[PDB]
Amino acid sequence: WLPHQRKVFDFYASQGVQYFTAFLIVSNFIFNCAEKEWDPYTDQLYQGLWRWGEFAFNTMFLIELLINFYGIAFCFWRYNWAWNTFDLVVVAIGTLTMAEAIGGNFMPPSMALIRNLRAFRIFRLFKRIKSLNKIIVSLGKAIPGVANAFVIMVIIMCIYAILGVEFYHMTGSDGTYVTYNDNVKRGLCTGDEVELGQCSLNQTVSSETARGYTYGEEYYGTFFRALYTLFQVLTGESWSEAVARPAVFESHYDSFGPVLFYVSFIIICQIVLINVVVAVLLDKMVEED
Amino acid sequence: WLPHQRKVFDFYASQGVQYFTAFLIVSNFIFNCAEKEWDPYTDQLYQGLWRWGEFAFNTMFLIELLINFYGIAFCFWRYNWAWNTFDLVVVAIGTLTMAEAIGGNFMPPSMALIRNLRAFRIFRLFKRIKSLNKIIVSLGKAIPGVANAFVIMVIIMCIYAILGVEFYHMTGSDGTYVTYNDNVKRGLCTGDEVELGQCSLNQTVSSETARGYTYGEEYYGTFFRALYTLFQVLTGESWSEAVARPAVFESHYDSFGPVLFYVSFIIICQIVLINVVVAVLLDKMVEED
Amino acid sequence: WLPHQRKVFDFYASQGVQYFTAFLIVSNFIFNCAEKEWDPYTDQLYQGLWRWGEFAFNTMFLIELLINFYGIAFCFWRYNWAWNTFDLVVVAIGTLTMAEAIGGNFMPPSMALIRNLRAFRIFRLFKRIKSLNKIIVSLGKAIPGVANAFVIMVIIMCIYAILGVEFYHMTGSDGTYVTYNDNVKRGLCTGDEVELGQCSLNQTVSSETARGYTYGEEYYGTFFRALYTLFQVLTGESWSEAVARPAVFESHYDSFGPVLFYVSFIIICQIVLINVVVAVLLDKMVEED
Amino acid sequence: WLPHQRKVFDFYASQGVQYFTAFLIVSNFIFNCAEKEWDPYTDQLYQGLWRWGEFAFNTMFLIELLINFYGIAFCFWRYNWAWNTFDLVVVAIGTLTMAEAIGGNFMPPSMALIRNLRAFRIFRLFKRIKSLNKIIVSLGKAIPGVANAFVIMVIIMCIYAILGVEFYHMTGSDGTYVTYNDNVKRGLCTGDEVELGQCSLNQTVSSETARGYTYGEEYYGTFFRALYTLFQVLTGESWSEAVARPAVFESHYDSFGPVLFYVSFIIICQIVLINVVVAVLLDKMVEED
Amino acid sequence: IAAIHNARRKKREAAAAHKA
Ligand SMILES: CC(C)CCC[C@@H](C)[C@H]1CC[C@H]2[C@@H]3CC=C4C[C@@H](O)CC[C@]4(C)[C@H]3CC[C@]12C
Ligand SMILES: CC(C)CCC[C@@H](C)[C@H]1CC[C@H]2[C@@H]3CC=C4C[C@@H](O)CC[C@]4(C)[C@H]3CC[C@]12C
Ligand SMILES: CC(C)CCC[C@@H](C)[C@H]1CC[C@H]2[C@@H]3CC=C4C[C@@H](O)CC[C@]4(C)[C@H]3CC[C@]12C
Ligand SMILES: CC(C)CCC[C@@H](C)[C@H]1CC[C@H]2[C@@H]3CC=C4C[C@@H](O)CC[C@]4(C)[C@H]3CC[C@]12C
Ligand SMILES: CC(C)CCC[C@@H](C)[C@H]1CC[C@H]2[C@@H]3CC=C4C[C@@H](O)CC[C@]4(C)[C@H]3CC[C@]12C
Ligand SMILES: CC(C)CCC[C@@H](C)[C@H]1CC[C@H]2[C@@H]3CC=C4C[C@@H](O)CC[C@]4(C)[C@H]3CC[C@]12C
Ligand SMILES: CC(C)CCC[C@@H](C)[C@H]1CC[C@H]2[C@@H]3CC=C4C[C@@H](O)CC[C@]4(C)[C@H]3CC[C@]12C
Ligand SMILES: CC(C)CCC[C@@H](C)[C@H]1CC[C@H]2[C@@H]3CC=C4C[C@@H](O)CC[C@]4(C)[C@H]3CC[C@]12C
Ligand SMILES: CC(C)CCC[C@@H](C)[C@H]1CC[C@H]2[C@@H]3CC=C4C[C@@H](O)CC[C@]4(C)[C@H]3CC[C@]12C
Ligand SMILES: CC(C)CCC[C@@H](C)[C@H]1CC[C@H]2[C@@H]3CC=C4C[C@@H](O)CC[C@]4(C)[C@H]3CC[C@]12C
Ligand SMILES: CC(C)CCC[C@@H](C)[C@H]1CC[C@H]2[C@@H]3CC=C4C[C@@H](O)CC[C@]4(C)[C@H]3CC[C@]12C
Ligand SMILES: CC(C)CCC[C@@H](C)[C@H]1CC[C@H]2[C@@H]3CC=C4C[C@@H](O)CC[C@]4(C)[C@H]3CC[C@]12C
Ligand SMILES: [Ca+2]
Ligand SMILES: [Ca+2]
Ligand SMILES: [Ca+2]
Ligand SMILES: [Ca+2]
Repeated sequence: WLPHQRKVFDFYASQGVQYFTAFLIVSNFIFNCAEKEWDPYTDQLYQGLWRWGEFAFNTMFLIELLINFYGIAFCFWRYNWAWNTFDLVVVAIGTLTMAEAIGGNFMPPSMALIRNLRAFRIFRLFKRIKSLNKIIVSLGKAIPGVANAFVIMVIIMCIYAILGVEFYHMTGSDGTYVTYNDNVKRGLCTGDEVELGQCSLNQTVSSETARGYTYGEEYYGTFFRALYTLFQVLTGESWSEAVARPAVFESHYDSFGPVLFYVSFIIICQIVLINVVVAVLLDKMVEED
Repeated sequence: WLPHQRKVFDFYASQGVQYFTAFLIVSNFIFNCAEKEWDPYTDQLYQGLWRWGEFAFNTMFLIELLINFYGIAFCFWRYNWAWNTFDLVVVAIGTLTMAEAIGGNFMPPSMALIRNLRAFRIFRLFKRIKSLNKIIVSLGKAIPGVANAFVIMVIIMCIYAILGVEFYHMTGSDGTYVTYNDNVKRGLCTGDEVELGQCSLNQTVSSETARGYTYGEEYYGTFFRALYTLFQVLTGESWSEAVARPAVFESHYDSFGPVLFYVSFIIICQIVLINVVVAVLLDKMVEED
Repeated sequence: WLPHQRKVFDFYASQGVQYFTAFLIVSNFIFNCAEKEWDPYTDQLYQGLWRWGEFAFNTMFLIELLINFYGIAFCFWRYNWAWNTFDLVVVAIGTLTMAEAIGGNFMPPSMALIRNLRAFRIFRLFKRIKSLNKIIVSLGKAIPGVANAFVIMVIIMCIYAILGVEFYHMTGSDGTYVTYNDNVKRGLCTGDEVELGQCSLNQTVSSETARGYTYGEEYYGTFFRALYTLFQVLTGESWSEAVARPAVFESHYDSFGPVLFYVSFIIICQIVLINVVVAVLLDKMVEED
Repeated sequence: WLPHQRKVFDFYASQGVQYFTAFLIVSNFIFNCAEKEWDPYTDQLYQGLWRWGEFAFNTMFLIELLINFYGIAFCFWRYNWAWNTFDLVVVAIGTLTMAEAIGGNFMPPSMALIRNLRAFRIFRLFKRIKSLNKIIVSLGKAIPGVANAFVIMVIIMCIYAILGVEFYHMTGSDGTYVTYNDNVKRGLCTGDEVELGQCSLNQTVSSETARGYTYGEEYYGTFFRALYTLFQVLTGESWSEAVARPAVFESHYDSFGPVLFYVSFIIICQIVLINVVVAVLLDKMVEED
Repeated sequence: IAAIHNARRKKREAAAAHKA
């Protein structure tokens, strides 16, 4: 043990020091939010502001990490390992940021997603405040219970994605599909004008989506496309008007096929499995309570 | 009992053998998912790959089904009947698949939906893993409790579908419908320019849907169309912008009719009845717990 | 008491007779569903089929209503009043239907919504089957508990509808509205080309809805329009893309107004209040259990 | 204490007087709802009706506020402070309204949102009726428990908004973006016609939204835009067709980026965090029960 | 409803523990 280590240690564990560090964490988070609010452009207007505020915050985080690490004897293996390596990683990337700010492009342009890690320093606040800590610990001790029902959900979604690629991956591939009227039986026309060529019992509808694809390719073109589509349907997002109904009405008389596909999925994956998953989640949380 | 049957039996019931069979099940499922991901086309690029991997997996499933049956004297009536006939059906269709791969189109082109049953071999994993087994058994012993509230839900949806076909099956049949302004009272025009012919208090709106139909034919044209539409409304999908609002504003002054139709249905079915159905489901599961 | 009334009474209360009446109820319901499925047209193809099946079902319902009443001395005040007057009303409208089928237009064309009451005969099945009876009785004894939270919900929705008519009833009344770019600061243009007249920092967007209106007239034009719109938002339907976002981005810099309107409404009403209403509903049901 | 104050006090606390005040509150609320229903225009057809009904209601509220205060010696500090200052504020704005109705534009046109406070007089009914009082008190004593999970939710949404502004604030800035086909491998074309210039493996899709912006600018142009967008996604509103899918398919091969962005956000925030927030809310309410 | 179902269940075991 270093000579003057004990007092630096229990001083870093002071309520006032931890509250000041929380103030610094929150103000850094707000500085980043404010950078995105008032200078999200590529040609920033106040670039030095964000650059040097970043420098100052990273400096203070480095300094009080060293004050932290003095207390654990730079070991940080024995005391509070997980949070300490999280702090070490975030301040290592912050010192990398100071190096980028000072002395050249030592980081390649392929690793900017590590420069985006500043937003996650706010997770250190969940260590300072005992309420957020109690909630995230409950979440973490509940996730393993979710695991089983989640994997059942994923297996069923994967079955449906396989079937969806098999059935619908070529729906509307021409860019158009045909739908069928009952114009005669609905009085909107006579059989004579249908046989004459004045009206028709079918309509050619375009299959192109808003993203430039035809309906089958965009939703069920591949397995991961179909899996994404089934996640969207699981939520209930535009599952009928954009996904289900084109397939349902593309089938002249076999409409029970797509109808039963989507209805069974919704009934199984969305009315039953989501509610079981969330029920297990909340049960494990409330006996974490 | 056959001579060397006891040891084959308790060997097939080995934890290691069942885990190896689970590995085979999962890897076959992943092989099918990967086929749909990397070769969903009709003109497949690697057709022999999928064909012969299918052959190999079906061979191993046949072999260890025979190892399964040798331990129960090939009877499979007495021990574990349900799973055994599920395995028998899936490997029978797999041997049918081997026959299609080897020696001709002995299956007619009408029965390809039996060739799609490979995706459901993954359900055998729910027998190997006790957690998924514990969840699907709870689901199955809860469904009969859902039954009553489900049939009440279906009866109410069927009443609403009858009424919807009666009321709305001809809405917008001309392809267009008329809506009504308050342009004069809203200051956007004077009564003089309305009487003159410069502006108007009604607008002709097209009733055609994205599938080529008109509103009524497409949402309430028949009873099963209306039932599908009410399932979609029961899930909340575009129930106002595509379904409810055209009927609501097609009524000049009788707007309370469609408004009350949809509001009463949403309230009763969607809020009350869906939440009672899911509550019964989860109650039976948690006392399955 | 009539002479042979006791035995007719306990014979109508026979399990077999009530099951046969339930079969008749269900088959009449299915006959109506099938009429809407296979002959929803105005010019029906098999009109005599539905007409005479209606006649036959109404006849049998009349007959076994008379058998019902002979056992209670035709009083139906003392024994099982509510169900008996429901049966009396439905068979009175059915005899009215027989009269329409036989001898003229004694009903005016204003009262066809009473001719639509046939769909509701299936509610008599909820008397025959004890499970559906147990569920609907629980629903009915739970609704009065919902009452309070429901009226709070309605008051808050009405406040929001008043405010919505005040704020947004004239949004986009010109048929178009203006939105504002950051094209210069986003590098998409220079200040020089903005001042020159080559590009612009504002765009004119059309405000017309799919129903021919403009945004404000159609969503908040009157109080009941705004109340309907807020019921749609409560469900969560297209509340941003069709409703919230036009108002949010029509405000050049005052976007917090509409944003806070919709965010506060969604939070309070949807999340908090809907979940409290459904929680009270299900609590009263489960202690009805 | 004033001489005849005791009897005025316990007379204002009479059940009949409080029920008459509740009748007045409800009828004023209905008068405002009816004003918005039958005269929402700027040029009101019946302005004197609303003006003088407002005058009369404000007069009666002033009068029985004075009757309220005479019983507490005009102090209203000691007895029932919160409700009394709410009444004082609402009747102060009502007397301000009487002054606007009588004698000139003493209020500047910047403070009309205080003239809109009449809708909130109905909250005084929650004091008269013990059931609504019991529900709003439960809500209020439950909100502080929601606080923690709510701030965790907000922190995570803010992280996602920062990342969304970083990634997607410039998506489709040209007004268009490019998507990519598999037309050759899907048999819809040959490689020869792709190399010839007859068909193509990419499509240029317009990026402009209904509100006139391009996709990146509207949804993630700034931090508060991105935060609003993530609230909309948190509710499930059009999160795929308008938000997620353009970003997902704008990425040629990096589609896992946006897919994982939206899928992780939906899972974490929507499912887990919304259900934990509502679970805490309802738990605190039911032990408020 | 899963949030609702657990809130109800929460009271059910609380009443069960009160009697037990
Ligand atoms: C509490 C702190 C740490 C968090 C952020 C607060 C301060 C430092 C940030 C937040 C908002 C920022 C301002 C937002 C935009 C403007 C207006 C512009 O014309 C000049 C820069 C200026 C004035 C910024 C200065 C720095 C700023 C004031
Ligand atoms: C029940 C809950 C957990 C829903 C689970 C759905 C998850 C597992 C599914 C839904 C959509 C899927 C994604 C769809 C698309 C892609 C892009 C692909 O290049 C890699 C995989 C990836 C990223 C998938 C991973 C798995 C995925 C995220
Ligand atoms: C439990 C509920 C969902 C039952 C509805 C699904 C099943 C049972 C119903 C719904 C629609 C029905 C199908 C309608 C159309 C056809 C095609 C026809 O050539 C033979 C009958 C057949 C194949 C029916 C089989 C049974 C069917 C598929
Ligand atoms: C674990 C196993 C059983 C499941 C699937 C893994 C293997 C066998 C599958 C999954 C992905 C498949 C690959 C996916 C696509 C390619 C790239 C292509 O240029 C040649 C074929 C090849 C290389 C496939 C070979 C077989 C493959 C590697
Ligand atoms: C819990 C709720 C959703 C149950 C009600 C949904 C079920 C029962 C309804 C909703 C939509 C309905 C389907 C609508 C369309 C068709 C096509 C028709 O040719 C056969 C029946 C079939 C397949 C219907 C069967 C019953 C059906 C699936
Ligand atoms: C959810 C419920 C409580 C909303 C209100 C439903 C009922 C009570 C209200 C809503 C709108 C009202 C209708 C509005 C329009 C008409 C047509 C008019 O010629 C007679 C009154 C009549 C027929 C009203 C009857 C009562 C009514 C139908
Ligand atoms: C009492 C219950 C079973 C009624 C439902 C079954 C019977 C009575 C109903 C339901 C379906 C109906 C059929 C549906 C449509 C057709 C096909 C048409 O070309 C002639 C009439 C015919 C054949 C109908 C006859 C009556 C019918 C068979
Ligand atoms: C779950 C609860 C809180 C939702 C309550 C919403 C109800 C009370 C609201 C939402 C929409 C409203 C309707 C909107 C439009 C009309 C048409 C009008 O001519 C008569 C009233 C009527 C029919 C309203 C009655 C009340 C109404 C049905
Ligand atoms: C949880 C949600 C509903 C509550 C959000 C509260 C926030 C967003 C509200 C509360 C008070 C509001 C502020 C009060 C009014 C102004 C002044 C105005 O000139 C600019 C916006 C600004 C500064 C508002 C921004 C949004 C705001 C800060
Ligand atoms: C119970 C009271 C206090 C609440 C509102 C009821 C009365 C006072 C309100 C509600 C509806 C209002 C009416 C609605 C619209 C009309 C029709 C118009 O041609 C003349 C004014 C008149 C007739 C209004 C008179 C005042 C009115 C009758
Ligand atoms: C259920 C909880 C977690 C949802 C919280 C979402 C809240 C906090 C977010 C979502 C959208 C956000 C708003 C988006 C836009 C604006 C306009 C801006 O000029 C002031 C802030 C304001 C008004 C934001 C305040 C905070 C806000 C309301
Ligand atoms: C929790 C799980 C199930 C969600 C899905 C996570 C997986 C699918 C995600 C996370 C990281 C992603 C991989 C990371 C590396 C790359 C980049 C590039 O070389 C091709 C895509 C690929 C290979 C990604 C595919 C999808 C991926 C593997
Ligand atoms: Ca295409
Ligand atoms: Ca048509
Ligand atoms: Ca208009
Ligand atoms: Ca733009």
